[PDB]
Amino acid sequence: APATVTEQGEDITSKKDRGVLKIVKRVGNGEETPMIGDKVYVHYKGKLSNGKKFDSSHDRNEPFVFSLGKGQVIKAWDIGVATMKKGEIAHLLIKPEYAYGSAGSLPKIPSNATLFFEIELLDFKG
Ligand SMILES: COc1ccc(CC[C@H]2OC(=O)[C@@H]3CCCCN3C(=O)[C@@H](C3CCCCC3)c3cc(OC)c(c(OC)c3)OCCOc3cccc2c3)cc1OC
Repeated sequence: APATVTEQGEDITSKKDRGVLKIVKRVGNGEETPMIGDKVYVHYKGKLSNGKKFDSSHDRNEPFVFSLGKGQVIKAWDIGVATMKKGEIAHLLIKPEYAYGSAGSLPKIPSNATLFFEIELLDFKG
């Protein structure tokens, strides 16, 4: 799955340095995508592509909530979720420069960590 994005994934970085690659796995409704400051509701699965940690919001039987484009998540999420429609599910492969960089985030993330996410956008509100 990490390797499929590497092949077919769209580069959605401004720089166009392939730091955030994205495939749509399920198409959402309408055309509308969230705006900066929108409250965003998602389920996700994430892992360290070359690593031994796996996290899912489904574990905690409730959606992950955050405010879009306000630094509250890694760069990739602010860039990635911004491009998603209500009910869309997308896959993201993310180089470390758009995640936790060379520092990582001991304990859960190491240095130079490449991240993969499956994200489902449930809802967003202004
Ligand atoms: C510039 O450096 C940073 C940029 C952003 C952040 C905020 C971390 C943020 O988490 C995330 O952005 C992403 C996507 C949003 C949900 C969870 N996230 C994760 O990366 C997970 C990882 C993803 C798979 C590997 C192991 C768990 C992930 C899950 C985690 O457990 C729920 C987790 C975590 O902490 C680093 C990452 O630790 C608990 C914190 O939960 C939150 C809550 C709000 C936002 C996030 C996590 C910290 C930074 O430095 C440390």
